Amino acid sequence: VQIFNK
Amino acid sequence: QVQLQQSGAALVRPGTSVKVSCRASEYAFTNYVIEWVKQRPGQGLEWIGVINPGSGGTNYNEKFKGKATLIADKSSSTAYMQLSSLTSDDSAVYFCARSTYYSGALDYWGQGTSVTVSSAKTTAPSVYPLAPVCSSVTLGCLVKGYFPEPVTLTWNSGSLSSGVHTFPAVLQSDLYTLSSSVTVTSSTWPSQSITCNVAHPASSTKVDKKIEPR
Amino acid sequence: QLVLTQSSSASFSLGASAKLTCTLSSQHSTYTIEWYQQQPLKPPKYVMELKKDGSHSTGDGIPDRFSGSSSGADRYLSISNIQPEDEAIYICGVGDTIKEQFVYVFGGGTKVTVLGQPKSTPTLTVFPPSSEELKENKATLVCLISNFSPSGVTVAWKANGTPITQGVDTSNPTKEGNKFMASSFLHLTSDQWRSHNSFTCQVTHEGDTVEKSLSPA
Ligand SMILES: [Cl-]
Ligand SMILES: [Cl-]
Ligand SMILES: [Cl-]
Ligand SMILES: [N+]
Ligand SMILES: [N+]
Repeated sequence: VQIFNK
Repeated sequence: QVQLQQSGAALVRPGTSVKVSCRASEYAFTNYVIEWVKQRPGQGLEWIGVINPGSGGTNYNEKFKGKATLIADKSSSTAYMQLSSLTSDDSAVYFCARSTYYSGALDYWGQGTSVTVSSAKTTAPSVYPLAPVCSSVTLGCLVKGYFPEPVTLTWNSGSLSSGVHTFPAVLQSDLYTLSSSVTVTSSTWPSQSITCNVAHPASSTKVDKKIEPR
Repeated sequence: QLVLTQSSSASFSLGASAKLTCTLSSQHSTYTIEWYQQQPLKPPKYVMELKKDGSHSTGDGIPDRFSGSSSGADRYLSISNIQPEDEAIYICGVGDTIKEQFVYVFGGGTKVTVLGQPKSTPTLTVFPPSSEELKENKATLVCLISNFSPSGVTVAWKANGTPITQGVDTSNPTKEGNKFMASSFLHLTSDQWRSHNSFTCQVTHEGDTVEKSLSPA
């Protein structure tokens, strides 16, 4: 899965 | 209204460090992340890193660990990037851009900060007035031998804006040369003082050259 | 790891349909990418978010001619009427969090050249050395080149019919509106300047040649 966690 | 205002052009000597600044306007700084990108030499972009302004959380491109240092200060809504031990490779346009904490989109970008890395002699331009050559007349301005970029050229300090064309600078042996032209009516000049104004921030100089008839 | 792949250059007859390819590393075939538009001395522009279902979500300022589709590991930017203004570098971006670390990766960019466009031929503005510069026994001749498209030019200088290579500095084109501008300077001594009957700025653009000359008299 793609994760955007900033 | 959403605006990212970046610091001005900076001349960094090799082996030194530079601080570039990105100030946010018309949005809540802590609600978004600030990301930094380098303009590649021929075409393309190179991601440097991101700062989470509320947490101080930084991620970097592997290549910029130990080179870049991202900081953000909630008070003044401003983000800063420090680049260290700079070489000519670090000479480039660096951009700040805004993104959500949930998506990859860099939706609003800054104007860019142009960094020049060189040991070259800071030199203030020599400005020459160019009279018409041989109802209307094209006057000109020569800006010879200046380092670094940028300069700012206006005519009558921005008062004479109509019919101005300021052409790209040439580079030769760490000295830049540039010219500008302006077409005015026979009734404006030589009856009125027309000046080519050249401000060079790195030399703290400003020269106003009156174009004078032959 | 996460790698976006594009061809460097693509050309499209003005008015035709353009389809640009940004292929994703096979391990990440389901990822959501962004399109960006890079034009000269301007900050990069956000174009769209493009998901795997072909769903697109274009940014402010973007015309309908811009569309988006997906075909597996291939993300596509479609421009229906390729206009002169669409001429730009198109770059795709992708984000992922490996471990707890956020990365963003750009592709190499696709420089799009719109073909079949009608040309604009340069007009020339030449300046002799100032009296002031001549007093230092130096003479800069100035050639200002306006209103050309495409960008590509070659500048030469002549001293009475004979080429001169030394002291010639020529700029790169830059964009002013829909066309381009450039500059060439010829660096002489005040003697060389006074000792010839003419000097000539010669610009060559798309098969055409433009020349404006100066005399010390
Ligand atoms: Cl610093
Ligand atoms: Cl005159
Ligand atoms: Cl392509
Ligand atoms: N004016
Ligand atoms: N200045």
